[PDB]
Amino acid sequence: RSLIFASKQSLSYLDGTLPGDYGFDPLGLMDPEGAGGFIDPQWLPYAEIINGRFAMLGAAGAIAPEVLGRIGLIPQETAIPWFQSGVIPPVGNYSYWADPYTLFVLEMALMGFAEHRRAQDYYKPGSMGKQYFLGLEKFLGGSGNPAYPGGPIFNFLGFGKNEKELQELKVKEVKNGRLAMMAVLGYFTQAIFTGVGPFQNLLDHLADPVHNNVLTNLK
Amino acid sequence: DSIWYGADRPKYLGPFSGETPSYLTGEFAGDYGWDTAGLSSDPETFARNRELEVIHARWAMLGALGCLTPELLAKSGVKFGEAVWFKAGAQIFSEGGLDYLGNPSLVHAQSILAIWASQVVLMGAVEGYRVAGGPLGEITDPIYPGGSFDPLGLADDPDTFAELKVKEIKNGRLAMFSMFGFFVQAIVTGKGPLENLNDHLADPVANNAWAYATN
Amino acid sequence: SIWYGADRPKYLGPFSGETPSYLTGEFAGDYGWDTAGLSSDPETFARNRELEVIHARWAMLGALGCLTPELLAKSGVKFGEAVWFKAGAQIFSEGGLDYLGNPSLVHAQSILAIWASQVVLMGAVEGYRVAGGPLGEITDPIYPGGSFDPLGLADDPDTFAELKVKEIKNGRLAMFSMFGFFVQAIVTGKGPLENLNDHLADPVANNAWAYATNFVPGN
Ligand SMILES: CC1=C[C@H](O)CC(C)(C)[C@H]1/C=C/C(C)=C/C=C/C(C)=C/C=C/C=C(C)/C=C/C=C(C)/C=C/C1=C(C)C[C@H](O)CC1(C)C
Ligand SMILES: CC1=C[C@H](O)CC(C)(C)[C@H]1/C=C/C(C)=C/C=C/C(C)=C/C=C/C=C(C)/C=C/C=C(C)/C=C/C1=C(C)C[C@H](O)CC1(C)C
Repeated sequence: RSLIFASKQSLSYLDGTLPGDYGFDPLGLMDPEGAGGFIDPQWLPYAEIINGRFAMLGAAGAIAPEVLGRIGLIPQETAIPWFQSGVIPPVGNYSYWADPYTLFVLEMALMGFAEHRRAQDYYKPGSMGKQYFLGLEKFLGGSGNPAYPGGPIFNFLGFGKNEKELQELKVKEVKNGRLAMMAVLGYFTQAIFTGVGPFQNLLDHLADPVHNNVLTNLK
Repeated sequence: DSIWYGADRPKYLGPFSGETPSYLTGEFAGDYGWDTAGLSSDPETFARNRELEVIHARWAMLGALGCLTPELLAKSGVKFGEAVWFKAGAQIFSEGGLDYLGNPSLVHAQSILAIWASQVVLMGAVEGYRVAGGPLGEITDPIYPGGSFDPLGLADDPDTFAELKVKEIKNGRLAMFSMFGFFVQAIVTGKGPLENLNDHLADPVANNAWAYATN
Repeated sequence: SIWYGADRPKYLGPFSGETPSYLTGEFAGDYGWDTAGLSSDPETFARNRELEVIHARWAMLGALGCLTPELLAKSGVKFGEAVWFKAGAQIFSEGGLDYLGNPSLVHAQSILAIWASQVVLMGAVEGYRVAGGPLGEITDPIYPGGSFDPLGLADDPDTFAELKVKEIKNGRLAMFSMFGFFVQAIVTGKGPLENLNDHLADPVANNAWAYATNFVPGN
């Protein structure tokens, strides 16, 4: 029943049936036929979860090295801001276990084994519970929901007995990822208009709030 | 009946009145038969010109009051750093920034982008509400919303309502003429309106406009 | 269609309530924007439409031709003055007008000959537009067709009307952009794409507000 700023149509296609449903579509890209019927109606919610899911990792990963090096659990040599970590060589490149072009290949290989399987569960549900893959294919069958597979591996700790628990935990996770997406976008843009890492920006803001806000920075 | 309406109303040329446009029947406020260019002959264009005039008049009244009050206060003693009305947008670019009433504990704005964006958003919203509906009532008249914007009920009695319409258009046309004078004086003289008035009062014979006619 | 009819997108979007009666939606680019009442009469409205379309087409040509020399100069093509608002003074140079820095090309020197040729040819074509000429007779003052529709894109009414709307929209955009060209040339004193580069370099510092304090009437 809870709603947010919604356009005229909004409610026509959006309704309180999926987790995190609030009706906010200024531009209405989720129109069933409308303009945006080319994308499958199940694609947008699925992509929204995943980009948010990675945002949780990104927003909790871009700031851990700096804080953990400030309070102190890590040598300051490797305690560097995320944009000095090799993603942007010309702004910074720190040598690692291997050169970054080999790390990329190891990334793409491992991600591919973990991403192609995810792809064809969405396209063909339960298609990964058929072929032998080291014996761990019975777990990786899915519950029929592309976004929420479920299983002794991907749900090993097993929270949520009945549908009441899940229907709100999903709302929590989509919303905790809601902030994570904005948080990473903050990381990105707050880094481009500055030259130094996110954590100290918070510390500068906490030091001189009337001297290090967005308005004071640049213009 | 109101003496400001009808066919017996005073004319813009007074006793020298000649031909009066037919469509100007005096049924609207501030009608003096002044249309020599035929720019409001059609009823629809006449109405559009009426709304344009009323909006321009109200904005000019606000502008004249806001051009006089700050520099009058500066004369009183409230320093601003840049008090003259046309020397008032550069206060932001200064190191101190734009400080209301010359005090740091006021708004204390320093970034023109923020002011521009906030004003754009707010003015767009309010201007849309002006023609369409909005929180402060719906659209009843394009330029006289009604009791929603008349909390003191000055329009309750129709005769006083028409008289107030005439007075509003009068004061507003005066304000518009004064605003044109402000613009021309700033372009030509380059000085503030109050300082121009003081110079005129000092030696009006010589410190008049004819002095600056030398180009 | 969507654009033609009572229910058409208006210039104020959801905030449009006072739609002029004479603006019903039977002409291209009818957003219901007439607050000065300058097109109330049908004949005056037709004349205004003709003026709008001719101005739109000329503005399209001007916008394309003001920046084409800029792009060619950025690539490396040599000109006399790439900038549009000094592109006309090179006729007075000793080398004449080279037209892409090629002496073998037009290579004009006398502005008087250019003026006379332009007067004659433009008078001829303008008169043909008003009264008809070699390229067909005059039926629609602004949509002649025939010799000016060689590709025959305006064959069925629907595509012809949609193309009307698209033409008028690109033309209004071009007119706005050319007013921008003129004002920016007046104030900044630099070419359009050079202003674009300055804005991209330091958007916060290199912008229009930087020139706000240049026309201060000190006297
Ligand atoms: C009637 C008739 C008839 C026939 O038919 C024809 C003819 C003759 C043509 C006609 C006439 C007309 C006329 C005369 C007109 C006029 C107008 C005006 C004056 C306006 C103003 C108008 C005016 C106006 C708007 C005003 C406005 C103002 C403003 C905005 C302000 C602002 C500001 C200020 C405060 C100051 C500060 O520091 C800043 C700023 C921000 C800058
Ligand atoms: C609608 C409405 C409504 C209501 O009723 C009222 C109002 C509001 C008033 C209205 C509005 C209006 C408007 C806005 C208008 C605008 C216009 C424009 C912009 C134009 C342009 C326009 C534009 C145009 C023509 C353009 C043109 C161009 C050209 C020629 C060019 C030329 C050239 C070039 C190439 C460059 C080279 O080197 C040289 C030259 C030779 C220089």
